[PDB]
Amino acid sequence: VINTVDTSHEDMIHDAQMDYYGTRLATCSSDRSVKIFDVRNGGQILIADLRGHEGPVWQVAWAHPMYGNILASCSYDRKVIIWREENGTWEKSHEHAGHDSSVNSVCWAPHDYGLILACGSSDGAISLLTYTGEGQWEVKKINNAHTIGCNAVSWAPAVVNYIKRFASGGCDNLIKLWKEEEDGQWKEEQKLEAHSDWVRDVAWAPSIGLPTSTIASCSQDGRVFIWTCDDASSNTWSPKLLHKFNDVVWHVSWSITANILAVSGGDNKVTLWKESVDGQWVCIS
Amino acid sequence: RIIYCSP
Amino acid sequence: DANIPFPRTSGARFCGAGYLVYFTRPGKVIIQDIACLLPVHKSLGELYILNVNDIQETCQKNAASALLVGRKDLVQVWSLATVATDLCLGPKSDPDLETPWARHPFGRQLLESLLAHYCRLRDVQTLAMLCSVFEDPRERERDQHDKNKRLLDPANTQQFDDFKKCYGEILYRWGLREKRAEVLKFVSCPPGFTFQCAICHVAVRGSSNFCLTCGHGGHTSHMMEWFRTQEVCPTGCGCHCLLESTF
Amino acid sequence: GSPLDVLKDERVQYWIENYRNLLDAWRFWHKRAEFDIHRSKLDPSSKPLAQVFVSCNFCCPGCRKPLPRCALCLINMGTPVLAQFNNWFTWCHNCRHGGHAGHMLSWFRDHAECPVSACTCKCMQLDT
Ligand SMILES: [Zn+2]
Ligand SMILES: [Zn+2]
Ligand SMILES: [Zn+2]
Ligand SMILES: [Zn+2]
Ligand SMILES: [Zn+2]
Ligand SMILES: [Zn+2]
Ligand SMILES: [Zn+2]
Repeated sequence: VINTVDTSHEDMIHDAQMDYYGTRLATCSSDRSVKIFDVRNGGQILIADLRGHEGPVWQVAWAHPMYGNILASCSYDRKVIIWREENGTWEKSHEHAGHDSSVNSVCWAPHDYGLILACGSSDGAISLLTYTGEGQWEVKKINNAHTIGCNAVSWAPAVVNYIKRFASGGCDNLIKLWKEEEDGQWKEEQKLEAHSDWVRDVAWAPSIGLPTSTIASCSQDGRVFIWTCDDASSNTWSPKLLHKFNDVVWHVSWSITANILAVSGGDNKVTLWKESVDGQWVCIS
Repeated sequence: RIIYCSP
Repeated sequence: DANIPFPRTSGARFCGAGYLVYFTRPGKVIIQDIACLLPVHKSLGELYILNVNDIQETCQKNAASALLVGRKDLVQVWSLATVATDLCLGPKSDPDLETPWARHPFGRQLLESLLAHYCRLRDVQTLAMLCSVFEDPRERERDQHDKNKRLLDPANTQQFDDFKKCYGEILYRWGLREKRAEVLKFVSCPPGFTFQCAICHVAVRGSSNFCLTCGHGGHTSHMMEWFRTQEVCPTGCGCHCLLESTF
Repeated sequence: GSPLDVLKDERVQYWIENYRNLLDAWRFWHKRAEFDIHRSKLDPSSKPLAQVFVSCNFCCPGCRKPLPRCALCLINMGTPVLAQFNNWFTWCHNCRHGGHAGHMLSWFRDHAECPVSACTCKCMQLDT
């Protein structure tokens, strides 16, 4: 079916993400407001409001229910605000401003590691806010992480202790892949550079047991690249094009089982890809 | 019998 | 703001298990169903009985469900699993006696072929269910025989466990937890004083409750019966346990 | 309304114990409880005590660790959310594997094994 909720906003809408069970709907916007809508059997009703962040909002990401009801917001203002809620009301919990340029993206970490939140701001740095407990957080920093600033961040599925790995890429079209040593340092590993000018979004496919790591990409020049690799521990990342549209591509998304990719860019449209038996990506709708 | 009969 | 890729007005995204969201500029958030697109289905998920004792009953019960749903390759594969898991094919410890059913071509090789095809089709559901169901001197021979004894290769246990973890995560997504326990039941790797009752005084050894404040506990059904109608400590303590035990 | 000079005598306290023990034999357990409510409201000198205690294995005021979570909806110990017995957060005294009071009552209606994998204890049926 088709479900539609009226935004009742006054300015633009930048992102919209639902909840883990499919029983909530969050909306970021440039009105300096967030309006949480309870979607259930086709009905739009309010639950909360975000009347103030000191600026427009860019991207929100829900956290795992294992740890409760936690919502994050990275936006224009240079602040990242969490919304831990208690006793049926949504309340501002904790904020920090560890940047001197607008926060670009936030992406919640896999639940096995803990409750970690990567923050790729526009000032060439990445901050990983770990939950120390008892209402305290730790803020790490890696300065000079980019020459133009990371546009967006992504987390790698967890494998078998543990080895934390995540991917990010800036406006210098030099997408890299990080790592963490035993000490605690975020050492760099590699740097893919088969991109034209910039890379807006980066998304990493979910893992379902297949020995193959797949990373998507979308450049500011029309290109949706699928950087598959199946060389176990040989580290061979071979780009393969999928298309080249008529305008800038904005966001790349994945399925649960990594069979469908949906890319929506500057053309004010959304097209759905796939992966055919031969090895070519075709549209469906 | 299963392999070759009545799909 | 030099780094300004500002005018973002469109976006598509997958959410939930069976859902999709997208919005556009002319602007209400329209979602859509994609349940028939992914190889997994919630409807078939709710019905898939599993059991460790009576394997055959599970296979024949799951057989009817796919026909009740519409899928076909399963109403074949489940039948093959039923005929390829009977206790008549029980292995024998001695290596002399008979060739194991694993080394028969319709044994292990069939399992590998089905696993490969459904890996290509990218359907973690059937993988999880099939794997769960199928789960100097002369001394250095019985070890190799036990290695060849099994219908699943001992050299790829990790991938099977990964399949069984992934299906559990998707089941949690859907909203079923009992099934998440049944599936995870098969995974190999692991996940003072005062001991009397208070309503019948017989020693407790199993499942129990108590207040944090009162410190009076007992059998769980006992507390169901007691607190069905009252609000006081059973042992004359005065606690309103509905205001203490719970948060 | 007798005073604390003949209610503390050995003779009178023997009759009380035998009546309480007699009631437990007839399986009239709820009637015994109502009698102890009356006794509690009239003789505070025979009050019961606590039988429950939280002893953190690490030190948790010292170790800053939380208690375990349930085996079905996985939410941690204490987070909020008649039918108020449902979130009572029961426990097991043999297998050290607990959960939300109502979550396993729904799970135990069709099975007889501990929810936690790699554990072979039938929690409810062990009492009988
Ligand atoms: Zn009892
Ligand atoms: Zn009490
Ligand atoms: Zn109480
Ligand atoms: Zn402690
Ligand atoms: Zn147990
Ligand atoms: Zn629970
Ligand atoms: Zn037990």
